[PDB]
Amino acid sequence: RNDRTLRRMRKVVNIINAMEPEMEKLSDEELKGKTAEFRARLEKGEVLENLIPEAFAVVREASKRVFGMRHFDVQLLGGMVLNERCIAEMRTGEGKTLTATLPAYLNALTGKGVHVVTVNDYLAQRDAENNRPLFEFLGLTVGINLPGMPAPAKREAYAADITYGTNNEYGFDYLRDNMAFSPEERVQRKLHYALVDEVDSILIDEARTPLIISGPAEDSSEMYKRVNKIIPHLIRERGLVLIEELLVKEGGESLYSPANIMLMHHVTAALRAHALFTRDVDYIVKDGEVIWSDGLHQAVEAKEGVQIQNENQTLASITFQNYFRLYEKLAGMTGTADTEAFEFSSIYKLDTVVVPTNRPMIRKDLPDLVYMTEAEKIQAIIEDIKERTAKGQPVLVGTISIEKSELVSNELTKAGIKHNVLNAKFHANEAAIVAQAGYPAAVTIATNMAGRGTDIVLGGSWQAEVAALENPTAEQIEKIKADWQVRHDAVLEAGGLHIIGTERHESRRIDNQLRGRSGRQGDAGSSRFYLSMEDALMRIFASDRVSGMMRKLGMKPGEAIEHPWVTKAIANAQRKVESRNFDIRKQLLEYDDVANDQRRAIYSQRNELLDVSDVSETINSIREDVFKATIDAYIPPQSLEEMWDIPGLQERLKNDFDLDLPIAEWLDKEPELHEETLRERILAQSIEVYQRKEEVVGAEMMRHFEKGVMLQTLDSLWKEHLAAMDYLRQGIHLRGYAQKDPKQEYKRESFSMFAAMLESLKYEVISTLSKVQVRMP
Repeated sequence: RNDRTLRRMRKVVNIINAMEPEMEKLSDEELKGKTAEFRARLEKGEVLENLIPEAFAVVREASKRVFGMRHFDVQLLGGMVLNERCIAEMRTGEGKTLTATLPAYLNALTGKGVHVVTVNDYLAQRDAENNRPLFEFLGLTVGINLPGMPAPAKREAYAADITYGTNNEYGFDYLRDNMAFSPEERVQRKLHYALVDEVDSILIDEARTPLIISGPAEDSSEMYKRVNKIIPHLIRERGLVLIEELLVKEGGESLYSPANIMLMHHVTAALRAHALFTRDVDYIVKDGEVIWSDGLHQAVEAKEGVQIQNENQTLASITFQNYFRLYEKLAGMTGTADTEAFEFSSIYKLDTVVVPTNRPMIRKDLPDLVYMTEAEKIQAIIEDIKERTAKGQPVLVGTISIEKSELVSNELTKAGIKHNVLNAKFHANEAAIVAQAGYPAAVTIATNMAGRGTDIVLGGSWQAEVAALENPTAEQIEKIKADWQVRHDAVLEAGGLHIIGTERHESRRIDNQLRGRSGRQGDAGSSRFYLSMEDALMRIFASDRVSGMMRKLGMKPGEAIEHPWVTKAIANAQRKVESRNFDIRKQLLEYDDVANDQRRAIYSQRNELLDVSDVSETINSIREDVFKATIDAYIPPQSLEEMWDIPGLQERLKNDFDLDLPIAEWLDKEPELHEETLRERILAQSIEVYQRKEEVVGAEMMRHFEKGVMLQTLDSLWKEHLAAMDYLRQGIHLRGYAQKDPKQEYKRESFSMFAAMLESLKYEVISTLSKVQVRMP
């Protein structure tokens, strides 16, 4: 890791820089042609990574001509990092935007597409539109993906060499591609390269945010009707023994758990709407309706024979994490937050890299200061502000709440320090203050600072000064720049922006984001964090004496020392809280792996179906398994004749497979028969009746109706399964309790239920193709 991979990349950077004159000599057309040359070399078997130096140099030259921007060495380093499965930490102002142009080019060369993942659509459109001329200069096409975009335009967007889009719409496009009924319906290609704009939020904070496609269901009016057909048998354990037995329908064992809940909230409702809601008494039936709660309304409609009011359910679901783990290559960017490299490597095998700034980082991060009380802390803070503003140095003070901002505001005013508070209610004022936030001695209080935030220009923004002018002359802009130079230089001499944190937050990342506001692009700066024994943060030592021992080092109302071990102790606490968080996270991700693997498995199988034209083989093969398994249920393999249930098999075949065979007559006529030949008879009859229907309809039509039925049934059982899993998982605050562990039983019932779903899949597919009505000559 380390400078170990950084010096490797610096070596390459030297090669790229060394390449510059070469690239300066080439024509526009020769630069354009480079892409084709690289692609020809890749086709002829060159390793992409070997092209990094040249390709980057080409891109940089292209940017020099097109944008008039020459990527810095560190941008090249970042681009090289982003070629790996790595997270690139790039300080604010280091031009994450421009840097990202490099690995997009490089990973487009293989001709398999690039997905640039933005935080929102505006940036996707902006970056796409702004970068379009660069990549066309180098003979590549750029796509933009938006929610609500027509499928052909989405297809166009994904078929372009480099695509820009948001995280969400990519995920929804995946779900929709995995709801397609033909491969031409797909919008995406094979998921090749994903570059994610803010991985802190997107891959960590939003890791578990579900992306969901919902719809009106379909499988209403079913389960309900069959559950309804069972209850009127019942009279005022038995009843329960009788109920479970009476499912020559859904489900050895055993409604009651863990899965067969569905059935429970389905039954207690059959039942519950029979003696519990009296017919024309508690409600009325008018105009095909019942005129409720928990499946109970739908049951009444099943009982009274009404149209059941089928209603939204989840059709498709995925977390960001589980979607992005599908890409062949994955990379991302963030602000100097990170702190979680090992987490990214654990969860994603993403190594993270701190990319050095173009100019040196010269912010002085001073040691944390600790006081007995809030009041003394505040006093020291006031004193610090007073000293630095006395030097002409501007200050940004960060607080943890509006009340604290007010508190410090009042105190500063009490001390005669002019300042402005940034109030979330007043956006115009915020922008107006931030314009002057870096003016000599300016003092600004911010509450729970957002993230990255508007650059605060040291000495003020002269650019806002001209944007202010009514009718800007030439010599006004000289007075302005000259004055600005002096202010900027004076502020730089006074030490740049000072950052004051009045508390530390429970999460240090917030502190790092506050602190990140100073020292940008090599500007001078400093930071200081202050703490007290009555800070919220000083609660996490869950012990009054313990925290109360620090009071014996004394502090002396303003005669403090600084103990560099305190800062380490504090950082250690916060990294232990973070470790605690990660332990919890890993546990939750262990639960997520079940559904993730289930989805992955089912979608792999679904796409196997989708990718093939002709499902004959699969049909025949699962036909064998289904009928074999089905006969086995009435004729146990290698058992005696007295165990056979022929009426059961004749009813089951007629009812579920529309196949009326004289098996009783077969057995009683030839004592020659034997199982295998009976199984072959049934098979042969089903086959010939089916091939007859094919001869009625045609081959092509059979292949395509087969596919459709496979997919429809797959989808329907999947959506049902998602819901069963949903109820199962949410049910786990009453199922796993007294002594025995929850989880583990969960994975068992998940696997059991998923297995059940695949065999039911086979059964229902074959049943459907066997029951489909054709007018037989």
